[PDB]
Amino acid sequence: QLTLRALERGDLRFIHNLNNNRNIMSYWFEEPYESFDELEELYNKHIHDNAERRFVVEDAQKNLIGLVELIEINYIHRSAEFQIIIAPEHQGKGFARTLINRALDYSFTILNLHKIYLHVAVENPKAVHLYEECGFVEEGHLVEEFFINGRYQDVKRMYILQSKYLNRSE
Amino acid sequence: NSQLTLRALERGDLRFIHNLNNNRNIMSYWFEEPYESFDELEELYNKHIHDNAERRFVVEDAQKNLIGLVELIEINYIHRSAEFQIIIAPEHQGKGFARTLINRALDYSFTILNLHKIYLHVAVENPKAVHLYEECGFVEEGHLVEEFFINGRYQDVKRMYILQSKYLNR
Amino acid sequence: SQLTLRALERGDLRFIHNLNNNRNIMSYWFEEPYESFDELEELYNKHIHDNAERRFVVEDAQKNLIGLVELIEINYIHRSAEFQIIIAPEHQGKGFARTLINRALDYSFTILNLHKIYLHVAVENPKAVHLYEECGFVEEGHLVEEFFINGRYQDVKRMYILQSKYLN
Amino acid sequence: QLTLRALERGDLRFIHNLNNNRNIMSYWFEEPYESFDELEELYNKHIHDNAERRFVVEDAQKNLIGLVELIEINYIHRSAEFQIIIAPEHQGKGFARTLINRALDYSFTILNLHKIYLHVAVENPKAVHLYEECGFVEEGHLVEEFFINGRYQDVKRMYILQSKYLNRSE
Amino acid sequence: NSQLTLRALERGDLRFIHNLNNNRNIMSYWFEEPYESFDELEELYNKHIHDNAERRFVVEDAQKNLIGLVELIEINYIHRSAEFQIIIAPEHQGKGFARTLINRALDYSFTILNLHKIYLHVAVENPKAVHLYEECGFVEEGHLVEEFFINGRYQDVKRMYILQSKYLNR
Amino acid sequence: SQLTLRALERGDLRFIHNLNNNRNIMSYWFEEPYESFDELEELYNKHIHDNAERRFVVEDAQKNLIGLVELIEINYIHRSAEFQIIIAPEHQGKGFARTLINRALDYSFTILNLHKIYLHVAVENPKAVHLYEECGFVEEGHLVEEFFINGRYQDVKRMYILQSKYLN
Amino acid sequence: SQLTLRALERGDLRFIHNLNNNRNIMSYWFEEPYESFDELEELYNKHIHDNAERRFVVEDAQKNLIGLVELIEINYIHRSAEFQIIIAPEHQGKGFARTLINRALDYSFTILNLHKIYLHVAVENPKAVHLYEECGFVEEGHLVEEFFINGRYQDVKRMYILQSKYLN
Amino acid sequence: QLTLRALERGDLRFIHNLNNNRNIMSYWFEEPYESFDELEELYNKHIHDNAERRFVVEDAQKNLIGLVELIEINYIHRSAEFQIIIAPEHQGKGFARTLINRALDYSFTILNLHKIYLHVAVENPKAVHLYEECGFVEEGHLVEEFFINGRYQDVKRMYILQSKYLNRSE
Amino acid sequence: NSQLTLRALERGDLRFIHNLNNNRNIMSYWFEEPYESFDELEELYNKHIHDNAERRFVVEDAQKNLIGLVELIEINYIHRSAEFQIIIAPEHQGKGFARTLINRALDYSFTILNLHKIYLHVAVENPKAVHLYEECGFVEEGHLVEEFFINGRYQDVKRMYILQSKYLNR
Amino acid sequence: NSQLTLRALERGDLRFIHNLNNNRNIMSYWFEEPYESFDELEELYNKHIHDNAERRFVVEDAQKNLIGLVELIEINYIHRSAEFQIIIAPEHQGKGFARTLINRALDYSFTILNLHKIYLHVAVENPKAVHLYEECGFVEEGHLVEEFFINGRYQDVKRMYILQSKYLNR
Amino acid sequence: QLTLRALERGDLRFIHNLNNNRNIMSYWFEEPYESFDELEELYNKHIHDNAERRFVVEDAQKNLIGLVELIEINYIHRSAEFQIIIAPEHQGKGFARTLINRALDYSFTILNLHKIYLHVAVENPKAVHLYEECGFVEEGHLVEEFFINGRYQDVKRMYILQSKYLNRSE
Amino acid sequence: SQLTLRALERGDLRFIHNLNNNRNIMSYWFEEPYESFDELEELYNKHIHDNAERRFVVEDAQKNLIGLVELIEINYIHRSAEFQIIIAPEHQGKGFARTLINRALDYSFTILNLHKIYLHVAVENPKAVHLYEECGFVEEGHLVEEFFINGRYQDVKRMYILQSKYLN
Repeated sequence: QLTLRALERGDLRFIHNLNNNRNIMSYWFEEPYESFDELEELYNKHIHDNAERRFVVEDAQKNLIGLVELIEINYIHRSAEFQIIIAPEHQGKGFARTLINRALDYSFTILNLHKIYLHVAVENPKAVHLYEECGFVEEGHLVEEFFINGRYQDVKRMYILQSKYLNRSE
Repeated sequence: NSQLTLRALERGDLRFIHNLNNNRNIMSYWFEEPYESFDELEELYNKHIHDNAERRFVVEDAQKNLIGLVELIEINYIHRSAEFQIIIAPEHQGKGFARTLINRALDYSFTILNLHKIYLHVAVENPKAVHLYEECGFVEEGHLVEEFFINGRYQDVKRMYILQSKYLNR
Repeated sequence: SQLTLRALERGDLRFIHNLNNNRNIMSYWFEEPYESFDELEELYNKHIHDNAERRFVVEDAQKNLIGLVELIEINYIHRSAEFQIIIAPEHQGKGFARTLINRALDYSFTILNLHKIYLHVAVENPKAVHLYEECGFVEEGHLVEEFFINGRYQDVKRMYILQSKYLN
Repeated sequence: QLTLRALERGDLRFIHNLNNNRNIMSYWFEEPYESFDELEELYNKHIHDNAERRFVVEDAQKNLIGLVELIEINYIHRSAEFQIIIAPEHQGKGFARTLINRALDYSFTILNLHKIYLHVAVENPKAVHLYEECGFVEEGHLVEEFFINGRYQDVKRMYILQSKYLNRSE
Repeated sequence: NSQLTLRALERGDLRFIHNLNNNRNIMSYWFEEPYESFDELEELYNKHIHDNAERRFVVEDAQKNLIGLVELIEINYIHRSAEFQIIIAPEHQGKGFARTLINRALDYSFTILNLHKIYLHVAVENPKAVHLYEECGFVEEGHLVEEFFINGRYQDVKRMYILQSKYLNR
Repeated sequence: SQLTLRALERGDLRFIHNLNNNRNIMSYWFEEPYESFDELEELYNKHIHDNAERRFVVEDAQKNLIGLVELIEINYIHRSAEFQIIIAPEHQGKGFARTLINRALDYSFTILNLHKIYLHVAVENPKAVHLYEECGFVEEGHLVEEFFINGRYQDVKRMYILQSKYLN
Repeated sequence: SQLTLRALERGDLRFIHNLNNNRNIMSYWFEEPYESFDELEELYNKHIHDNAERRFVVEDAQKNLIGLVELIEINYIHRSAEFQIIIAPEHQGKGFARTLINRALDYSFTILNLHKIYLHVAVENPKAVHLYEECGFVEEGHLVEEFFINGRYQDVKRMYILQSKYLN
Repeated sequence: QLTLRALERGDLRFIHNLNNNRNIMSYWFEEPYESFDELEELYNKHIHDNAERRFVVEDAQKNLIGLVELIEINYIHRSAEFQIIIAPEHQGKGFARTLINRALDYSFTILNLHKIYLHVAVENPKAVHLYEECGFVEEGHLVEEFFINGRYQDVKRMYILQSKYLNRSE
Repeated sequence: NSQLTLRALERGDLRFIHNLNNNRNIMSYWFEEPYESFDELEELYNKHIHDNAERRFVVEDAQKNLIGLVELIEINYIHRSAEFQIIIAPEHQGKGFARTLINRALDYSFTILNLHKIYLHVAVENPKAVHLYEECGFVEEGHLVEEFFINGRYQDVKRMYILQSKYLNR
Repeated sequence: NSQLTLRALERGDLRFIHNLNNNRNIMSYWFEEPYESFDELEELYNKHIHDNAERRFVVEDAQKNLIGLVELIEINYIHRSAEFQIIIAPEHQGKGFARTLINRALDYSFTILNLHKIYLHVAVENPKAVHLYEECGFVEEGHLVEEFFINGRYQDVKRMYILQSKYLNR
Repeated sequence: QLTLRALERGDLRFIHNLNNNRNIMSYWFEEPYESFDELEELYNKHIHDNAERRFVVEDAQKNLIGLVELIEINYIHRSAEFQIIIAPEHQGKGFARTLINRALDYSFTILNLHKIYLHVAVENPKAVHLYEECGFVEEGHLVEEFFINGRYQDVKRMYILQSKYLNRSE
Repeated sequence: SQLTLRALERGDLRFIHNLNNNRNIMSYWFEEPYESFDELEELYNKHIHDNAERRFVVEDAQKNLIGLVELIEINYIHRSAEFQIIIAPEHQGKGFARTLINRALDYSFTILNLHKIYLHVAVENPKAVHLYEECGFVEEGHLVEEFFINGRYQDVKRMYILQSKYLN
């Protein structure tokens, strides 16, 4: 029912709505302020940037569900950072797992990447637990890495390798 | 009330800004000349899209009525300071929104941008405003003599400041 | 009262264009009465950010465009500017000139903080001269054969008023 | 009833029609071929060119009657070339004289020019005669100056001075 | 018939040209590849707006139906020569317009542009066309061997010419 | 017959976009199935005048977009080009592939005057290989672990046909 | 005689720069005495083709740079221009001013075909005023508190001469 | 013996030396890091910027002594910020006073400014005292305004008016 | 003599041109203002590098001494006409080079550019020059009244012409 | 020793950087590919002149010998963090400069830029370096698994950090 | 002893000398006028133009002997125009034949062209004869194709095919 | 040992130019031997930041330029690149080819982390083919009439080696 597709210009109002939402951006450690012009101009600037892939998640009705991105793609080290957002209106519906899996499938069976990592707030243990269930393993506990909502917070860095993903049921 | 919200300034809000920027009574509070063509306004908006040294906000109520403006300018990333300025449109002055909005600006400055100090300038001839700022935590650090030419004469302004530690400590 | 001075905007350019191509009106400003809309618009674009001028349009209560007021050659050091005004032909004789000259001086002296405002007026327009004298302007020059207008060289008066005089 | 006004972008379809008419352009010794793009691009290029003035002739109904141009305006020598066209549909109505006079009035009472000259085909003696009646005097008979409709033709160069025009009835 | 007219190519005629330019049967007469996107067509039209070395015409009948094309290219202003090429759209071939249109091109070339020589190339394998050109005054000056690759093989073309003096002398 | 090959146009880009983001279809061309419309359009603009390629779309009698045919890496000296084709999923199995491969060869050999046309096809797609052999192509290479596709390196056949063979 | 007026050139800009940063000299032109060489040079580049001005340098017999003469705000319709001159401090008092003012008028009236030349001179410089009167200029204005100079507003005379008067 | 002159391109190596000196830049609350390219490119960018005047101080030998700048020149309010530096090699020679006076003379008798202000570290009381002796008066004590050498410091804002300066001995 | 040669103007010849262009006595013969900075000269040279409507020549003797200039301007490729203008430097006037150089210009115009008509303008007040042009084949076709303002008054000029057929026929 | 100094990278230092950047043994410490043409180096230097997110330093001794490099990168002005990286040229390794230089970088970061956190990455296979960083105050916060491909295999790195409060507190 | 090599920027003074020589350019039907700037600017413009190859001929001493060009290279028709020049100082030394052969060898064994053609003045029968001896055959006699030295002249078009060249001694 | 591979620099372009215009040398790369220095330099400028290639020059102990090694068409997903090499004519036969091919593979496999390196070699150059086989390359294609060289179409071998094989 859910599909990942490349981000398009017609999706920018949806992204704009998410990029200005303080609750949502706190999951990405980003400042929740971005005019449509800043957004669109940065989109235009990165059209041909091969170090990133930005996806939009749609359901059968073509409703915009969320965002999935692979960024800082390095083609010597074969690594990238994965990040995801599910719009407020669609959270708690169980979609996260399916989407994490789609992103790993893209990273490992299409982009031929070796390693995917992410960052998650230590204070968000249920997100940590979900990522662990999806195969990610903690490789770091970054101390006071990000200033979020009035104080410095710690985050976990978690990763998964291509060989582990491609072969786990073998 | 608490159904007031701060959000990033957008191009669709420029007619509202143009109307405030050409109002002699409103612009005197910012020590600015009340003349700005829409083209100057807009071209300056375009120029500063990616300028990280400022954050411009519009204030709306629950019905999406534009209430006023809030700006954090001269943001300095070594000294961690910025100047705060605010305008409440004529039709909304005196309703009790000022303190809420000052508090939202401080919240943004101190819990999101992680700044150390916020300062403002206010006419000595507006002692009710000086008073309100004091009750909101600001303290006079300067009485600038004949700093600005406004409505036919040189006027004095108070410079007032509040620190992050004071704001977050209660 | 209900006459208002406001910044010139792009939507007012058709009205400016009509005045700029009117020979009778441009004669008061010593200017050639020919200007395509493209020339007008392109110059307007060129000067959006030019701090040396302020162009205003005058509107009444019904938003009808009344005329035009401009402060040009604004000088940063000497604190002087030239003033010029046009009242659309249909709105003349209604006594608006005096109110508008006064608004321009108020803007110059209470907002831009200028020291001196001067203007040029044809010697052959003694009613305008008399009107400027009533508003506080004084002759400081009689410029001989300064401009070629309708076939001959003509004289103009230069007149001025200072901030100290106006603010009292 | 007739008026001269500056040429405008909205008049270009009318001009285009004249610039592609072989009968009409033969009076200006011009090739009757010009795409709308060439026309418009040259118009854009000369917007600020002070060496020319191009006028359109309208009647009370705002119908486009003809064209009048002053070109090669030289501000040391104080001279310019005058040329005129009356659309086919409006020829023989007696308008030519009034328009020649308006052009001289513009040249001599507005632009302060000293001399206006023109060129007319020797084989167009009725045009020569009209110009003479309007005060122009022959100062040259240019031999095989222009190739027109299959052969080289001679043209008269005719002129009038500012002093003669301004003072003739004095 | 004589109600056919030649006029400058305009942007609004480009869909008609695109249709001829992508027709294998039509483009073989000009020894050109029958592939041209509308964007290539149009961008090349834009590039050559001010190119004085060519004149492109469209042919219309009294009802404004587009009949074909006539081009004078490689116009050389020292040697006074140009190449003539023509296309009559499929639906209008065989109606007797060809001779009229050839004559109009020659008229333009010789009575307006004042050229000395017009030449063309025509497939040796189209002897009826060679014949028609001869009756219109053209004379063979070359038989170019395996000059063009067309429909799978190298073909020969005749080069034919006519001079201004011959055309204007009767 | 009523299938036609014609130059790719701007109005056909939504159809190309749909194929370019389809994983199943791009797998046949060894290409990543991700391309925003802006990237597609901007590249199209970039290559308008690039003589080294010819991109065609295939249409039926009703103007329905059938697929895509491309001749790329056209070389000026060696007179070679790579051929590639896609038939939209709904139009496959209708036997159009053979007609279209033939149109592409006709264009390459009777119009562009090329000497050699080659293509790449997955070794794991022996029906496509068989189809190319029937149209006159012959294997000249078996490229080992040439492309990473759906999680592993795969082999492809390189196949070619010459102008002399086709024109007889 | 052996004083010559010629077009300002790039190689003369160091000499102009020295005058432009001299407070005593720029006081005669009512101008701020601060101008980096880059500002000077960039403005010079900007105005290469500006027909509204003519800038000349004055040289003696030995090619020594004597001063500067300029005709500015040249108007196409009214046939007027403002004249201004500077004589380097070491070359003043040698009686060159009169010869040079005359060369400037000759250029204005016998070459540019202008109708009127005007200038501004400080009221507090009555020797310059007297010198201009001797060369045919006449006062047409006494401009009140026109320029801020060395700490206070000062008055200047506007003076003019016409082509008809000079050519007789 | 000392002279103020406009900053020139040939003075930039001297300025570069000062802009990278930690002791010197601490007096201006600036970060002591600036490549020659950043310096020169910013110089090029501000050549025509009328909101500043930058002077170099030379002695009779044309040795580079120091820097004096008037910045943030506002032409409605008629104010500017004054700042000065004396190269390490020339400090304690008594030059400061003469230069402060030259800068005020420029500001008040040439630029026609109404007010000149400055900032000085509270922890630099001997500089404060010098400025007071030269006529400046404290109008502010800015609390933790600048992060300097490991901590936030307070600075005095001090000013002098045109009327006081022009008339003091009258 | 016949060891004089005409060649294309080059950048290395610009100091020589600048010297003629700033000479009042030399420029009066071309009815041009004698003021041109080297930068205007050179930038105009740069602008017209590819301008096919003119041909500028310098004249040298056997020792490479620069003798003067010859220009063919306003070259029109339909009408086949151009204006000829010449300058012989002061030190070389009166030596008998003028006729040779006029003849070389005509040769270039008629045997190389294939023009039909060459014309020039010459001051009525220089009858010796008018005479020389007549002996070189030119014939008066116009006496332009008060055409140019030169040295304080409006002057008349003769317009003279010669045709290709006349020049090549002997 | 303490006669080592840190200063901004300049264009004249680029040959020195090019030599380090093309050294396989040196670049392995930064997990970077050891290939960079001088033109790539320089054009990237030009591009980042005004990039406030980095500070690049060269290290010199008293005689002006270039010792190595120190960089503070990914400077984030909300989170107050940056990555520290260092290179000591081959000829100077093992002399005891490393600790001094680490201390200078920390001093710059914490007493000038006012940052909150400095982190680095170091090869797990270089335990002597890990040890030295620990003695300089850094603490491991991550052990990144197969993070970088270096010399034929995927290697692990430690991520280590130090906070401003810890550094300034003694 | 002779070699063909690509034209280089250092060869342009040699080419300039030839392009301004009337005797030499008459062999190419070109106007003998070209400033160094026009030459160099056109060279810069065509650096990447694949439709031409321009060669310079050098001997063992690296003396510049002549020019050989292949132009209008068409890659569908596989044809090009060949043209050659031997400097005056090196004519009549027998080099022409060797160079014609080198050019054919390049065209047929390197560029893989099908046909090479040229143009030669009918009035230059010894050049015609040389080309015939080198294998070229007349395919056209173009009537009054070029205006050269005062009149229209005829030229031969001559060609040779790849198959004939590659196989003649087989 | 003392042969070294390093990034191509601007100062090495005269040496590249000499090889690029040598017919005998460019024949090994199937390239037209004509390239002005301006074309070479302008392309070099164009590709400064192109991540899809790495061009190296080979130097000996005395800094003498030995030859050239290039890795081109580097692909980000498939982890493949084409390898090509030239040894200056005076330095051939000294046995340097083997050492250099090995350096290129080391760079490709231990630094760029590529999976596959392939090359093309003329079938009519069996000594080069034998040399590549000795260095671990294996034929995966015999491309028929792929390139037009010295007057006729010629065949080339495509050969490859994988990272797993080289790293063992």
